[PDB]
Amino acid sequence: NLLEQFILLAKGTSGSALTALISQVLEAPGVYVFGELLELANVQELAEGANAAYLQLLNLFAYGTYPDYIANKESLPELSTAQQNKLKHLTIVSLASRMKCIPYSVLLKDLEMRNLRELEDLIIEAVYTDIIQGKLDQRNQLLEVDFCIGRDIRKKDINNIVKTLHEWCDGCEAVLLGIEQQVLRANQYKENHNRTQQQVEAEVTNIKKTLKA
Amino acid sequence: TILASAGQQRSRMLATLFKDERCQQLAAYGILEKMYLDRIIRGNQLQEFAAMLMPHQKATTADGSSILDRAVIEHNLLSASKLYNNITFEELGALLEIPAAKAEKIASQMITEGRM
Amino acid sequence: SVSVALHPLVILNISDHWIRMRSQEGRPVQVIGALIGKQEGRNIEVMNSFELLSHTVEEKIIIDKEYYYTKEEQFKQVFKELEFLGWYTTGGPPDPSDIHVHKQVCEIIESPLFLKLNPMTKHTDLPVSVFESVIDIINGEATMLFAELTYTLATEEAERIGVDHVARMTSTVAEHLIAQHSAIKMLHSRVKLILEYVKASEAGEVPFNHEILREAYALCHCLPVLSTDKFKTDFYDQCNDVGLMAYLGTITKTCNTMNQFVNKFNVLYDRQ
Amino acid sequence: EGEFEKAHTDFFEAFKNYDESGSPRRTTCLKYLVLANMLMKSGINPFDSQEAKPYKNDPEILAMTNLVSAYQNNDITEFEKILKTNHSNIMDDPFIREHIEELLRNIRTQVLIKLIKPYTRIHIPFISKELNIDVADVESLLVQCIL
Amino acid sequence: SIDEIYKYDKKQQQEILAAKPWTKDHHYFKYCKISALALLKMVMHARSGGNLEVMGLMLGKVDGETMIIMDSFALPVEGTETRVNAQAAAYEYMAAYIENAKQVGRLENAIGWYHSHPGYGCWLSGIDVSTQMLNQQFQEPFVAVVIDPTRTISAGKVNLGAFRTYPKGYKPPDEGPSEYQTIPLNKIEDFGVHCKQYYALEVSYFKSSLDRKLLELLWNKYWVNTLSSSSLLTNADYTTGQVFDLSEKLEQSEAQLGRSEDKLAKATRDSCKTTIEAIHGLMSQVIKDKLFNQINI
Ligand SMILES: [Zn+2]
Repeated sequence: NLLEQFILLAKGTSGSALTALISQVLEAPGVYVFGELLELANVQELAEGANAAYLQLLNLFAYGTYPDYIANKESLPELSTAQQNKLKHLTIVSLASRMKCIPYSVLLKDLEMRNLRELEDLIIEAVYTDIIQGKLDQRNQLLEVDFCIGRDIRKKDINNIVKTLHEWCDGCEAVLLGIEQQVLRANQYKENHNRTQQQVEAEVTNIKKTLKA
Repeated sequence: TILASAGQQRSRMLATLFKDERCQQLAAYGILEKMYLDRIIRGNQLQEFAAMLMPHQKATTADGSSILDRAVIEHNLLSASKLYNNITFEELGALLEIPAAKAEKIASQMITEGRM
Repeated sequence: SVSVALHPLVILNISDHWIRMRSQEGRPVQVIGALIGKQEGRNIEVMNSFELLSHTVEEKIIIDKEYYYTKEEQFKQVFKELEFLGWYTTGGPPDPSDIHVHKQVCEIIESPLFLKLNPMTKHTDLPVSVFESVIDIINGEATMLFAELTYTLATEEAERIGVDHVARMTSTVAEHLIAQHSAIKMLHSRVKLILEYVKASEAGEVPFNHEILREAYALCHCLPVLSTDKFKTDFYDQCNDVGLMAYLGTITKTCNTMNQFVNKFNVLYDRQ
Repeated sequence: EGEFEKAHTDFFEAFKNYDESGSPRRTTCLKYLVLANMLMKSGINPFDSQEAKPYKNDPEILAMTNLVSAYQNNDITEFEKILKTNHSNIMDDPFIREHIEELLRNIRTQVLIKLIKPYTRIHIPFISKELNIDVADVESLLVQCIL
Repeated sequence: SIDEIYKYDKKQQQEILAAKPWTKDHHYFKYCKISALALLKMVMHARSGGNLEVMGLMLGKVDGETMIIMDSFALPVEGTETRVNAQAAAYEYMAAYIENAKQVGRLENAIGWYHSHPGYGCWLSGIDVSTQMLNQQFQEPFVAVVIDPTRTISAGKVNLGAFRTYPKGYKPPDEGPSEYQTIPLNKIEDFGVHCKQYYALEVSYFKSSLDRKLLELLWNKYWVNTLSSSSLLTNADYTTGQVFDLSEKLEQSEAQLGRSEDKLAKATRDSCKTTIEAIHGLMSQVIKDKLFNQINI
């Protein structure tokens, strides 16, 4: 409910106050999705002006990952304490979206960490926020993800949703057709076998009858 | 409730306090939330809770071994069993803030009887 | 707070109770019962239920405590690990009569569940609702309110088979494949609706809702389901075990046919 | 000869029969009554079950009374400490020569059985530290237990 | 008019009980109608009983030649299938429960008894036959219900049977269809001796109008449990006992071949049923794999 509270608080604010509200939104805990804030006209109006840095920061927090704050570090404003942790959590979510068994090396590289203890503590505190759910295997150095939240989307990604839902629908339809075909074939086999058995019995009975001569 | 002995009886009281909201403005809510939900209590939170405690509540049977300090360790070890599939001694000790030999001993004690 | 795993036997018990009480009086009445189950930490599982006797004096209804104690003593003999959890009733939204009865129930158990079943509903979903009591201080007195909980239907092969047999009411492979043809037909008719909504939002037919289009993205990302390397060794272990069992079954049937043919042959072509 | 089950059973009877008649043998009888109840690893603490209450504790022999307690608690440290401190007074006796090795081998067995409960792969030098024995002794004890 | 059966008419029941049609014809009762709640409760109790035999009593009435059953309550007794008239061991419970039920609108009288046969089919053994004779002598009308929970799970179909015995000294005429059932070796004798002394009723199930609505609304979250459940891992221990019994049956089959009527065909019939159940357990998993693990990019 936090994001709609901030949006209502930002109905008319613009300029410096809007940038301050953007920073407070990025720092506020529990807000891991910023898509309704981005749809606001005044928020998108920051491109024309000297505040395009905050719009870039919001875009990075909505669709980007932590390594992207490795090449735009100079242009972007300074990042706070909790903001970096939130970006790292969103990077973990982005990694878990693709693969369900994230190796430790990948997390260490993209999250820019040096120790295993620090990485495991970050993953544990990300789990405690209920953005991802999973278990840590240390003998094999894997993070096994059972559930993760859906991050923000652009207008050019919905086509992918349609593409991957069409495959599922077609697979279900093809499974149903195969099931019906198997049922039909089995019924035909049973009927043919009992017709053949009854015909053999009828032939034997006829032979027995004509044998009485 | 937090200082009480382990069991289901204390668990019911923990759930009752958690359902209350007036408890959100208390200084010990940050530890009740982790105690009821089976989370890991770090060192600093326990230090703050002990600092805010009263001297008579800080029982310390036998050689120090403060009872609260042992219960928090046994709760952290139990809570780490849901996040990890298998944990090394050198990093189970660094997670509970104890030497590795102590971590192995506590894990064996809890695994033996019935607690893990 | 807690997680509730309901059982369909409880719902059948409530429905039978209400139908029995209505058929014996010619007018619908409100019924009261009690729920028994198992709780493990923060996971409450309602398993069975029984009836309770209530006396309505003036305008307040009370629950007879001695009758409930008798019923508890009776049922502890049969089910030993099952314990009291809460009560159930029939009606619409929670009412002051319900919140008054909940106090008497709470006098027995610290945290009793409340279940409400609407026998005359108008929506397309199950009318069962679960509540838990939350107390609060306001305006200088303590008021007890109801907080809704989300429940899930529990899993058991015997219970599922019984429920399916009761719901349906009328080759052995053409009768097993139909039980799996009526569950895929329900998943397909939902995935198709979600796809239609996504396409409608794309082309533009309904207001752009971000939450739905994010949950749909997560649902799409959830596939494939557990394609790890260890899975396609247990799956193939099971497949090969069943294949070997089938191989031995065919060998046995062929031996039976062998014996039948040999017996039929050593009658005609016998010269000894 | 060492086989004394016949006297082991008769110890309980002689505790009362010769209590007021076998005065010269009373000093040695009270020490030996503990052994008979001690060999079956059962019988709680014979310190106060029967009519031996007037005797209870004796000032010169106190660790002898706590020997059965240490055996019941299966604490090797108490047993070894009692043996080293009170030597020549608990061990002095003859009949204890034939039974001291039997006694201080059924504590190590229970300690080792409890020790291996949570493990799936254990180190022999690690077992050699809990039990105050060398590696060559713990390996033989493991062989005898496994057999 | 579906709920019309739920109405209890005390006067009509008293008249029917007083008349006693069934004492003139031993083949009177032919139909057995069971409510949905009764069947669910019986299956749940039998499953919760584990591998032991659990027993209980069931309430209802009679209508014409049909035996109507509406509810069942479990009994706190153990050791059935070995003691004759086991229910008497909790006879006081019978008084305590029923007298309670009459206070909450449950007016129907005791009509029958049921027990479970975990993993060895539904029929009546010698002890069960004797108990049914006693019940029919002292508690007429009555009916015996036998349930198989393990086979209900394994075969995917409810395995239930309602039987009534013949009075002592009566000779049953013909009636030898003998629909095949797989009986373990250790209990194959009891089936043979006591096979003509009881006859099975025709079992049908009924549900009220509210039960139908709740059950059609329930099939919106309950379709998940169908294609998210594994049958191979559930009854994995059943098709090892079955294979042991089949291998022991083949011993007698081969011993007869070296020389109790054509045991090879019966052994083949058992092997075919076990293998068919095993293959049914794998077809569902293949379907689940085709639906869920094949939608990658
Ligand atoms: Zn039986």
